[PDB]
Amino acid sequence: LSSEALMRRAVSLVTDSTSTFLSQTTYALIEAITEYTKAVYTLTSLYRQYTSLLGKMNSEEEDEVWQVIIGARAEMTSKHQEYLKLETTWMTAVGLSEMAAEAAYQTGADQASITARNHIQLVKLQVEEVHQLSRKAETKLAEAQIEELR
Amino acid sequence: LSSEALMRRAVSLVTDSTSTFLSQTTYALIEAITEYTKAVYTLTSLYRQYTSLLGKMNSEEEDEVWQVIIGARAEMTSKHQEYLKLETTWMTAVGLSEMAAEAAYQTGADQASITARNHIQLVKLQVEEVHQLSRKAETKLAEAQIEELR
Repeated sequence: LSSEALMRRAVSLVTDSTSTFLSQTTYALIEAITEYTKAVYTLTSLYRQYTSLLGKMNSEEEDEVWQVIIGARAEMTSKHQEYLKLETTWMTAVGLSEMAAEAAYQTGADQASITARNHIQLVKLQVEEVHQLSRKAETKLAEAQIEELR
Repeated sequence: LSSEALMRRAVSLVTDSTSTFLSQTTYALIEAITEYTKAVYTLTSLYRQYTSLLGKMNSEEEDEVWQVIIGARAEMTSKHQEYLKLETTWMTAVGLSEMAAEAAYQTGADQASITARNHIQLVKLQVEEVHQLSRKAETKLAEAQIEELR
C-alpha cells in the first residue's frame, strides 16, 4: 500500500524466498543430525554384537573389527568436525530466523509470533535433550576407545 | 510424553487465525477481482477510445484527447507498477507450495500433504482465474480487432 507498506511487501517477498531457503537448510540440518545419531547408534550396535559374540573370534571378524576401529578413529575426527560445522550452520539458520522474525514483527503478525515462541521453546527443549544424548554417545565412544588399552 | 496436545493447541490458534484469514481473504478476493476487472476494462476502454474515435470531433478536442492519451498512459503505467510484483509473489508462492508438498510427502503427513497439494492447486486456480478473466477480455479484444479489420 503505502511506502512503508510497500517496503513491508518487498521484505515479505524477500523473507518468503529466504524462508524457503531456511526451511530447506533446517530440514537438511535435522536430517543430518538424525543421520549423525543413527550412524553412531549403528556403530555402537555393531560393536555390542561383536562383544556379545565374544569367545569365537576369527580372522575375518577380527579384521572387520580392526577396520571398524580405524574407521571409528576417522569417524571420531569427522564427527567432531561435522558437529562444529553443524553448530555453525544452526547458528546461521538461527540468525536467518531472527531476521525473518524481525521482518514479521515489523509486519504485525501476532498469532505467528506466539506460535513461533511456543515452537522455539519446544524445539529448544528437544534439541537440548537430543544434542546432550548425542554428545554423551561420542563421549562414551571416546572413553571406551581410551580404556581399550586395559 | 507426546507433543500431540502441544500441536493441538498450536494448530487451534492457527486454525482460528486462518478462519479469520479465510473470511478476510474472501472479502479481499472480492476486492481484488473487482479491482482487476476494473483495471482490465480501463485498459480496453482506453484502447477503444484510442482506436475508434479519431477524427470525428473538432481540432480542440483532438488535442484534448491526445493529451488525455499521454497523461492516462503515464498514470496507467504508474498504477500498473503494482502488478509487476504480483507475478513475482505468485512465483514465490508456487515455489513455496511445491516445497511444502514435497516436504509433506517426505515426512509422510497425509493431511499436510493433501493440504499442500490443494494449496498449490487452489492458489494456481485463483491466480489463473483472475488472469483468465483478464485474458478472456484480451481475447475478446483480439476477436473484436480481427472482426473489425475484416
